[PDB]
Amino acid sequence: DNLLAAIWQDSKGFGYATLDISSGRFRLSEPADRETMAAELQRTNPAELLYAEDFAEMSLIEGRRGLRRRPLWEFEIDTARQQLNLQFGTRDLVGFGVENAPRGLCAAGCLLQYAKDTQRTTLPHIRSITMEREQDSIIMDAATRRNLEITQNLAGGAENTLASVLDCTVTPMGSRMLKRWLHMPVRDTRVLLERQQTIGALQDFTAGLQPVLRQVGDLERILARLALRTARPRDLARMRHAFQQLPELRAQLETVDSAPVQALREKMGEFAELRDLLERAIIDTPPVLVRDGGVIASGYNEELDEWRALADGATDYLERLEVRERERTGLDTLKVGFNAVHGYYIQISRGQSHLAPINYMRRQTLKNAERYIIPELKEYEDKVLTSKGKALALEKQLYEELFDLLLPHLEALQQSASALAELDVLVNLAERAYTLNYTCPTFIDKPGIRITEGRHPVVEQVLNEPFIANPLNLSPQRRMLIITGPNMGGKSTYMRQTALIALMAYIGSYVPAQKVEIGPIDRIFTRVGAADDLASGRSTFMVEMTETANILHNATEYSLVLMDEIGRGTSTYDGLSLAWACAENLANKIKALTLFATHYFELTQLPEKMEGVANVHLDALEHGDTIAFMHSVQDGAASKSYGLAVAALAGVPKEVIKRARQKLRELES
Amino acid sequence: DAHTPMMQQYLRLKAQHPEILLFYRMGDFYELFYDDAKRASQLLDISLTKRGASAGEPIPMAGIPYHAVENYLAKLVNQGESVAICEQIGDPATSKGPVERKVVRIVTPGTISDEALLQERQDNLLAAIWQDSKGFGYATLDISSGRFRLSEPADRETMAAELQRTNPAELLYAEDFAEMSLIEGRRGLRRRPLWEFEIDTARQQLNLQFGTRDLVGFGVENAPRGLCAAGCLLQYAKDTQRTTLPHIRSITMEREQDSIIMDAATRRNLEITQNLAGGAENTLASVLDCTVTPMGSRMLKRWLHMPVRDTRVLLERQQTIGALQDFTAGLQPVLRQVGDLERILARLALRTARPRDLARMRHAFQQLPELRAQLETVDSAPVQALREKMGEFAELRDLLERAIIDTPPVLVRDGGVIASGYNEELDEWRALADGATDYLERLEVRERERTGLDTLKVGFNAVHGYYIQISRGQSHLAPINYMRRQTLKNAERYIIPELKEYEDKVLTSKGKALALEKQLYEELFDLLLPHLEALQQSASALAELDVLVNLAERAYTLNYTCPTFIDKPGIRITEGRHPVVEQVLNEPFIANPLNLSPQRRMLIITGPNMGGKSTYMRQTALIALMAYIGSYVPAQKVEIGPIDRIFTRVGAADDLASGRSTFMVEMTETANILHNATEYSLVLMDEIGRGTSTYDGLSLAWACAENLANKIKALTLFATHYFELTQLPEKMEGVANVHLDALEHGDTIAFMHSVQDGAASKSYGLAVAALAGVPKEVIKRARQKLRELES
DNA sequence: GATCCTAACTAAG
DNA sequence: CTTAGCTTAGGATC
Ligand SMILES: Nc1ncnc2c1ncn2[C@@H]1O[C@H](COP(=O)(O)OP(=O)(O)O)[C@@H](O)[C@H]1O
Ligand SMILES: Nc1ncnc2c1ncn2[C@@H]1O[C@H](COP(=O)(O)OP(=O)(O)O)[C@@H](O)[C@H]1O
Repeated sequence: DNLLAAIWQDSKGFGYATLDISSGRFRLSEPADRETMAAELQRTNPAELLYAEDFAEMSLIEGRRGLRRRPLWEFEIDTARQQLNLQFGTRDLVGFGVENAPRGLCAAGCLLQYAKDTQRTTLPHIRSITMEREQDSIIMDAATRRNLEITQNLAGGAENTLASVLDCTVTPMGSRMLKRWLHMPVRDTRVLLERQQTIGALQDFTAGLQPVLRQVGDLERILARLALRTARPRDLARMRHAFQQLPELRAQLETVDSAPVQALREKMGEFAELRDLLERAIIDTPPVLVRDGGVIASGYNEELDEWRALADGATDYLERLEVRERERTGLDTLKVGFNAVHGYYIQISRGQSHLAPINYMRRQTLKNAERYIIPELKEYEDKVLTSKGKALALEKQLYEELFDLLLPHLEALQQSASALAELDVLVNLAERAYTLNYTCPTFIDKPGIRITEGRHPVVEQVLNEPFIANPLNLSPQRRMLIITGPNMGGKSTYMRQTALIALMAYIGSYVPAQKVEIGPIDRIFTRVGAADDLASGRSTFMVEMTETANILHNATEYSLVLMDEIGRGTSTYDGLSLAWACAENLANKIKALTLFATHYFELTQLPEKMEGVANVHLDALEHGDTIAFMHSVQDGAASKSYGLAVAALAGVPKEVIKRARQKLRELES
Repeated sequence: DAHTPMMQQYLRLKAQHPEILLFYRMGDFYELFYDDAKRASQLLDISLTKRGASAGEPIPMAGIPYHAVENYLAKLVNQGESVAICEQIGDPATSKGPVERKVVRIVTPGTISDEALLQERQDNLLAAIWQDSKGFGYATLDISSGRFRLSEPADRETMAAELQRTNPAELLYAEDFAEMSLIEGRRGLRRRPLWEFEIDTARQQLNLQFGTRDLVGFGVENAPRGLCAAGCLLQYAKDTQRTTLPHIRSITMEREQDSIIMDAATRRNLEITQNLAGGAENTLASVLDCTVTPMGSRMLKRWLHMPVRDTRVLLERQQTIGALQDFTAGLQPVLRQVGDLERILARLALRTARPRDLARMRHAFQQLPELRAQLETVDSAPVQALREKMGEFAELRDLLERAIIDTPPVLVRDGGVIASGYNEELDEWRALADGATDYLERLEVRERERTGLDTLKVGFNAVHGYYIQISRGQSHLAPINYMRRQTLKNAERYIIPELKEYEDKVLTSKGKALALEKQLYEELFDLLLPHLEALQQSASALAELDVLVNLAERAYTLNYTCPTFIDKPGIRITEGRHPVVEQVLNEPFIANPLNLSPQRRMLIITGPNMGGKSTYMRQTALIALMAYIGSYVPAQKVEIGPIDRIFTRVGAADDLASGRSTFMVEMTETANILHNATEYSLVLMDEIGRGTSTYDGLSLAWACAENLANKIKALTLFATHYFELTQLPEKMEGVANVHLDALEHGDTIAFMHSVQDGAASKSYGLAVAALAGVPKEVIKRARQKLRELES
C-alpha cells in the first residue's frame, strides 16, 4: 500500500530494496535464491515495484503489481553509494552496515531516485538504511565475535577464548562442529531444549562414551576425500577403526533414555558390510601414500595374492638362488642385489669376478665388485620385474574398486559423521557442565536476563584467585545498568560475562551461573577496545562512532548491547555529552537490555533523570598506598575512580604520582 | 618449593632475574615456562604448549630450536625485553636431579646511544685481532672484572673506529694480518702464532673455561674470526696470569649494532608489515613490496623490521638506490625470470628438489649474464660488488640446459624429466620404449590384415598387459591363435605370444628408463651441490638487488628523496607525507614540516578529531624507520638525528583477564616509556589518561609530559584532546604548541591537514561523528547537552 | 631406572 | 593450500 520497492540482478545473486514513504523505514535485502525473493515480495506486498530492464528471471517479477521497467543507470554501483551518502550527509555507509552489500545498494540508488520522482518533497524520514537478516540465529557482527573473544582473542591467539574452555571435544571433527555452533547461535527454543536434555542425560555416561568417541578419528574430512576418490590408504584404515568402534558407541547410547540420543544412536548406524570390506581389503597399518603400494590386504582379491605370491616366491628364490649359485659357482663372495637402474644382479668380488662363468654377463660394472646376470636369473628377474609392476598396478585398480563399493553409502556415512560429530560436542558439553559446575538455563517468553552467582567462564578458570559471584537482573522494567566503579574494579568483566552466559545459553550449552532465566535475544552488540584505520581514512574516534552508529541504527528491544566507556578520544565535555545522548537513545527509544560501563561519573545521575534505568557500583577501599577491590556488584553509584592508586599498582613512578596528586589538589580547589 | 626438581631449579634461577625473560636449555630446545611462555608466545610467534603438571595445574611452555636462538634472540631484544640465556653448565650425564643451569649472558635491549660505550682511559684491556678473506675478527678481555667483549668488523672504518673506541692496553695480532696500519697505533702490540687463532682449538678452549658443551648460548659459536681471536686471547690470559679466572665465565658481542628498539606494540601500531586488522594489505611493506622475485619480498620485510643505526650500511643502500634508479626498467624484468632462487636452493640443500624447480634454476643462470652486463654500466662501489657477488655459474647453466627438458613434469616418477642426450643410455632405453608405440600400430595393422578384422584395435591394460580388443560381432571370427584373457559386453580382448614377449620388453624398458632418470636426477644434485655456498651468496645478492631496484622504482614513481644524518639528537622534515595513506587514498596527501631538536623537544599536537594529529605523529616514525632501513624517505629534505627507541602508545585494548583493564595496560606501557626512555629516544603519545576519570587522567598526563621533558629530555610529540596541557610550554622550557587545524564552513567541516604553530582550542567531535554516521537525533541531543555542560 | 609427550620447520598431492 | 612428516632433555618409584 506504501512499500515502494526495487529489484536488480547480478550473475552471483539478486538485490531487493523497500522504502516506506509513510514510516521513513528504508530497508535492504540480498536474496540469491528465487523462493526467498517470491516470499519477501509476498511478505512486503509492494504498492509499486521497480524492475531492471536486463532482468532474466521475469517469471518472479511478472506476478507483482505496480510493475515498472527501469533503466540500468539507476542501478549503478558507484552512483548509489554517493547518492545515499549525500542524502544521509555521511562519507561512508559502514555505520548503517549496508556498505558491504552492493546489490541492495544498487536497488536503493534507483529507489532513492524514484523517491525523488514520486515525491521530490522534504526527506528527513530517510536518515538511515538497515539490512534485515533472515538467519533466525543471533546475528553477531565480526567486531563482537572478537570483542567477546568467542573463538579469537584481541591478540589473535586460540588461547584465552570461550572456545578454549569449552573445546575439550576428543575428535577433531567435533572441534569444528562446536566452533560452527558458537558462531551460529540457534534462536529456536525447540532445538536448544533437545541439546539441553541430551547434555543432562549423557552427564551420567560422559566418562563411558568420551573414550570410545576419540577412537572414531577425523571421519568428516576422510569421507569428503573419499568422495573425490583421493582418500589415501591411512585414511581408509581410520574408516575401518571407526566401524570397529561404532557397535560399542550404539550399545552405551541404548542405555541412555533420551529420544534425541536414540535418534543419534540410530542415525550413527552400523555399516557392518563396509566394516567387513575395509577389514578384509586393507592391511592393519598401511603407508599414507597409495602410489607406493602395500595398501591392499591379502584376502580381498585372489589375483593380488597370486602375483604377490610370485613376488614373495621371488624373494625366497632370491636367497635360494643365491645359495645354489654360490655353491654351484663355488664363490663365497657371490651376493644377489636389486639396483633399480640395472635391476636384480649377482655382485661378486673383482678377485672372483673373472672366475664367474660365461652365463654370468656384466650389466652393472664397478672396480671393487662386478654385478652379473645369469640367463636363468634373467628369466626369473624378468618374472620378478613384471610381477612387481603388475602387483603395484592391480593394487591401484582394487584401491579404485574399493571406492566404487564404499561410494553408494557415502550419503548415509555423511549423516553418520554429522551425528557422531554432534554427539562428541554434546558429551563434551555434558563433561564441561559437570567438571566446571554449570547449570541448565530456562527460556522465559519476554526479553530479559536474570543471573544468580554469575561468572565469566574464561577469567575465573585462567586466574588462580577466587571469582566473586555477581548477580544480574536485566528486564523490560530495568533495561540499563551504568556500571561505574574504580579502575580494575570489575566493571568491564561484569559487563562481558552477561553476553558469554547469553551466547552459551543460545547454542544449547549449560551456563557458568547457579541459575539463569535467558529471554529471547536477536543480536549481541559491543563497543570495546580502540584502533585507527588510517589506511581506510578513519581516525580512532570515527571507528568508535561508526560502531556506536551500527548499535544505534540496528539495535532493537530484543538486542543485548554491551557498550564500554565511550567518548574517549575527544575532549572531556564533548565525550560526556555524546555518551549521555547515546545512552538516552539506547534506553528512551531503542529499549535494548544494555550495560553502559563509564569512568565518567556525571552519567551516574542518568537513572534519576530517565525511567527504566538503574546504577550499580563495583567498589574498592584505599587502605594506605595499595587499593583493595571487593569485585562485588552492589546497588548505588561509585563517585571515585582511584586512578592515581591503580596507576601506582601499574608501575608509574612515585615522582609522577606525587606531582599528579599535588595537581589534583589544585584542580579540585 | 614443592615443584618437580627441574621446575624448582627454573624458579630459583627465575627468582634472581625478576622481569628478564629467561631462556632455559631443556636438551635440544630452549623454552620459557609459566608467565615467560605467554610473554614469548605473543612476541616470537612460537606455539604455546602445556607440559606435565608440577605441584598444581600444567606448566605453560613455549620453546625454540638451539641453533635458531640468535634469530629469535634478536626479535626479543629489538622489542626491549632483555633475554637471560641459561646453558646446561653441568653434564646432563651423572645428573639424577636437573642438569645444572646458570645465566651465562643477559643480552639487554642493547641501548648504546651514549657515545662513550667503552672509556678511552680504560686499561688492562688485553685484546686479540686476526683477519681472513671475509673481514677482521677482534676480541677484548678486561681480566680484572673478567668482562669479555667480541667484535667481527666487515670494513676498515669500523675496525679503526672500534680499535680507537676500545684503546686496548695490550693487543695480540696474528702472523698473517694484512691491514697492519690500523693496529700500528694500538699499544702493547704482540705478533702471535696461528694455532692460538685456530677455529677448532678456540671453540673447545672457550667451552672448557665456561664449562659448557656449545657456545650457541653466548651467540658466538657461528662467528669464526672473533672466536679465533678469543682463543688466542684466552690462551694469552693463561700465559699472563698463569691461572684460570672465574671472572671470565662468558663472551658477549661488542659489535651488536643497535637496531632502533621498537616494542611489538609499535611494530603493529605503525603497521610496518602487519596492520591492526592483521591483513598484509594497507601496510608499509605493501607499498614497498612490488619486488618481482619471491626471494626479494622476504628480504625487504626482513629489512623493515631491523632498522640498523650503522651509517656505513645505510649509505651503501642510499647510493645503490640512487645509482640503479636509471636502470630500474632495464633490470626489473630480467630479475623476475630468476625465480625464488632462495627456496629452490633450500630444496637442493636437503637434496629434495622437484625437477620443475631445477628448470627454474636453469632459467635464472640463462638470465644472470644479462643482469651482470646491465650492472657493469652502473658504476658504483656496492653495485659492482653485488654484480660480482651475483656471479655467472656458467657450468651449472650448461649442465641444467643439457640435463633438463625445456618444460619437465612435476615429479621424476612421472618420467621424461631428464633431457635426452645428457646420457647415451637414457635415450637408448627410451628409444626401445618409443619402439613400442610404432610396434603397437605395426602389429595392430599386421593382426588386423592377418585376421581380416577391420574393428580389431590393440590396447594395453596395466592389470592384463597388451591385448587385441575386437567387437563381439568379429570376436567369434578371430582365429584359434587368439586367446581370450579379458571379457567385456561390447568387445573381447585376446592375447598372442608375440604380445606377452613384446609387452615384457615394453614394461622392462619403461621401468629401466624411469630408474635411470631418478639416478641421473640424483647425480645432478651431486654436481650442483659443491657451488651451493656461492649460489646462496648469489641468491642473497639477487634478493638484495631486487629490493634495491623496487625501492629505486618506487623512489622515482612516488618521488622519494635521499635523507641526511645530523648525528645530533633532532628530526628536521620538510614536505613529508605518510607513505601508506597517500598511496592507498585517491585524495592528495598534504605535506607537513617537523622540527624536533634539543631546543624544541616536545610538541603538544592539539587539533580537531581526524585533523591529522595521529598521522603527523606516526609520519615522523615511518619517515625515521625508512631512513634507517637505508631507503629513500617520502619527503623533499630529511635530517634524521640519532634514535635508539621509537615508543608508540596510541589507543589501548584490555585482555579483561589476568589482571588487565583498559587503564592497567595504558599506565604499564607509559611506565615502560617513563623508565626505559632516553634523551636520544623518540616518544609518541596519544591522550594518555583515556582509561581513567577526567581529573585523574589530566593529572597523570601533566606529570608524564613533565618527566619526559624536564628529566628524560626525549624528542616527544604529545597528542592530547585535553587543552589544559597546552599551558605546559610556558611552565617548562623546550615545550611548544602545534595545531593540525580544520574549518567548519556550514554544517560540514574541512580538515586542512597542515602542521601550523599555535594551540587549537576546540575538538570538532560532534561534527566528525556526524560524518562517521551517528544518527542526527543522537548528535542533536549531544550538542544540546554540550551547550549545558559548557555553561 | 624408566618411560611418554612436548617445543620450529616441509611440501606432495 | 595443506594435512601429513619434522628434536634432548626431563619424571618417577622403588
Ligand atoms: N567478579 C570478579 N571476581 C573476581 N575478579 C574479578 C571480577 N571481575 C573482574 N575481576 C578482575 O578484575 C581485573 C580486571 O578488571 P577490569 O574489569 O578489566 O577493570 P575495568 O572495569 O576498569 O575495565 C582482573 O584481575 C579480573 O580477574
Ligand atoms: N595530510 C593528510 N592528507 C590527507 N588525508 C590525511 C592527511 N592526514 C591524515 N589524513 C587522513 O585523515 C585521517 C586522520 O585522522 P587521525 O589523524 O587518525 O585523527 P585522530 O588523532 O583523532 O585519531 C586518517 O584516517 C587519514 O586517512
